[PDB]
Amino acid sequence: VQKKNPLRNKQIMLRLNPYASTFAKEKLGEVKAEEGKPPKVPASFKELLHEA
Amino acid sequence: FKQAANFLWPFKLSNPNGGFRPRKFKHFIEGGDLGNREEHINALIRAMN
Amino acid sequence: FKRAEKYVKEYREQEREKIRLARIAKQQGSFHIPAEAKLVFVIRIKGINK
Amino acid sequence: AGTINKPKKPTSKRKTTRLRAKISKRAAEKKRKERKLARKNPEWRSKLKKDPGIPNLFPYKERLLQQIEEERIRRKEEL
Amino acid sequence: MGRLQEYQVIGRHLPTEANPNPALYRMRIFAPNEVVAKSRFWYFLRGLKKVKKATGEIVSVNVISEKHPLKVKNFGIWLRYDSRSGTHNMYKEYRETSRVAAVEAMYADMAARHRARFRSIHILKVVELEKTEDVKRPYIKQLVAKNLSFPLPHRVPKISTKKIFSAKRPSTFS
Amino acid sequence: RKHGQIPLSTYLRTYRVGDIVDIKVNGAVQKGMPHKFYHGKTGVVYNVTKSAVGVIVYKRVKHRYIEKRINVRIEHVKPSRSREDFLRRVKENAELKKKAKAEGVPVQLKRQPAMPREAHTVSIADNKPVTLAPVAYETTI
RNA sequence: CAUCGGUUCUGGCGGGGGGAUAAAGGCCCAGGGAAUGUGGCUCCUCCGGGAGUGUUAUAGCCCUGGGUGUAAUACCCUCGCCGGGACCGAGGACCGCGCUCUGCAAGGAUGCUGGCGUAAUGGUCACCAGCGACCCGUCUUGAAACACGGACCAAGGAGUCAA
Repeated sequence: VQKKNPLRNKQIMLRLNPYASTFAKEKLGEVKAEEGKPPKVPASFKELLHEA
Repeated sequence: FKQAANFLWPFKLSNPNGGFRPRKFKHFIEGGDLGNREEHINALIRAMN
Repeated sequence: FKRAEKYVKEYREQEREKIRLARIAKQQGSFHIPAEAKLVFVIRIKGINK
Repeated sequence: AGTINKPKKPTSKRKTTRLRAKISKRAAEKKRKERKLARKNPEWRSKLKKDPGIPNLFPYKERLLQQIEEERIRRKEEL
Repeated sequence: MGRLQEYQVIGRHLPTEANPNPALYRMRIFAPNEVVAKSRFWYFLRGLKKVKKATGEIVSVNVISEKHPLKVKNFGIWLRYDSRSGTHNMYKEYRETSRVAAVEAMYADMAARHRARFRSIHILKVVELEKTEDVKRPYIKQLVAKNLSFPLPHRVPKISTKKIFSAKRPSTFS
Repeated sequence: RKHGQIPLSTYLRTYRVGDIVDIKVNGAVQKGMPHKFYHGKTGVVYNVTKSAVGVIVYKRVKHRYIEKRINVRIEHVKPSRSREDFLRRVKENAELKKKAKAEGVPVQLKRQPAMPREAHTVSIADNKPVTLAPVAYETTI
């Protein structure tokens, strides 16, 4: 009798998708990147980037 | 994908919140809204939805 | 439930894999061309007159 | 001219619909006519375009000529 | 013409049996976004080589940021613009802090002074004047002078447009 | 077509009922020539005679199509390559589907249109990109 | 007024990802360079300041590489949270999908309270006000104009019957 929005009414969200509670609890929208020192930019890349 | 998309009824969006560009019936490259805007379609989807 | 968990994991892995391929190409001194898009969303924004 | 003390009849800028439509149609007919005379026009037209060149007030015009000459010698050596 | 960003766009012809490794072409293009940048790349490449969008690919699009946006610099822009007569050269100079800001000032100045649109202007070179002796336009030479200090006469005070009536006649000396 | 002698492999082509034929009228032979229309048209063989064949054409008149049966000598008919892309394909699907059913692994057996290309990596070494201006500098020379 | 559901406008906050793992920039380290040449020195002087010299001095700047640094921030994308407001309440025992499962925001609004109980709400007519609004038929042609009819009212008045 009434279409309810899953993005607003969380009960319909858990009806359509039971994994929503696990998503919100485990914070899968805030997953940090893998650790490790990032390699620097190669000099040829910057030279081509700033080449006239 | 064909069966899923044909099962999905065509989406009836509302008008964009914030409107269109000043001249809408013109290509997106020229400064309008028609044509392929590539990844910029998402802001239009949030405005129209 | 298990299927949605698998789908979320697959989306995250695809995103990080695209970023990783771009980064390793940049570090090896080349250019990674990403795949052309397979999905488009078409919106009709003009009327039905003339 | 004694315009300031005794002005004349004003020139109206308010155009009429008849005049607007007639001017638009004459403009379109003129465009079609010049396209026809352009297709029938026998005047010679160069395929190449005379390039304007490089401005004298560009301060690095000498370095650009150096670059062009160097690339020409490099292309001649490669060929 | 808007908030512009400079992009390097590198593209090439599609690899065939005759040419497994076709040549790469890189251009520096001022555009509001990457779609316009790629469109301008394909336009300028159609103007020079036997490559179009249907027979070529975009290898890379990268943003070229200014090395020193906090340093006041003099830029010389050599450009060609299309008018009723034809294509004409212009050399102009702008005292800005980035190449993109110089290009926006260029587009505004050509629109204001010669009625030239974005579609009719080709940016051929944007260079940095390393020395002040390379400055040629007197309106930049009066700005690069030694001990440049000037007043600002007749400064209209900024009064809020929603405050209609004031009880004091404003002064123009601050 | 060159003036003079007609090639003689025209007579050595065998036409059967149901074959698809083009109509390319030879100007040298006047016997068996069809109308000014029905030249450059593709049709179906329904009758095979000693020196001529019958071709089914669908002419248009007003707002309808009318079947026409045209008797054309072997001089002016040519085998049509419209259904060779069908016959070669259907044979190829026949043996490929037999082999795939014998092996076990299912395959995609329908022809597919041009899909967007996948991701790949392009090396810069020995293929360093060259910087281009809107106009060529040797041209500005 | 409180607690809700549907739609929607707007504000703030907490995270994540990307790019030159932003670019800058600060603080250090190692080089190089110049003037719109700082200090010093010299020459003029109205001695107020100018002129010449040279690379930091009794100011500083620019270029290149390295460290802090996986720095911050801008921009783009994204995961949530907390407010402020408007319009709406369709259905009428239960069933169903569900959840945080003694119950519930889960197949459409209930709970508490106040005043009044009458022209108070509501309605009709007359008039003012804001906005909108050419005189009806017919004819013409593709249409408009032109032309034609209309002072007003009551009654009568025009696709019927037979074969």
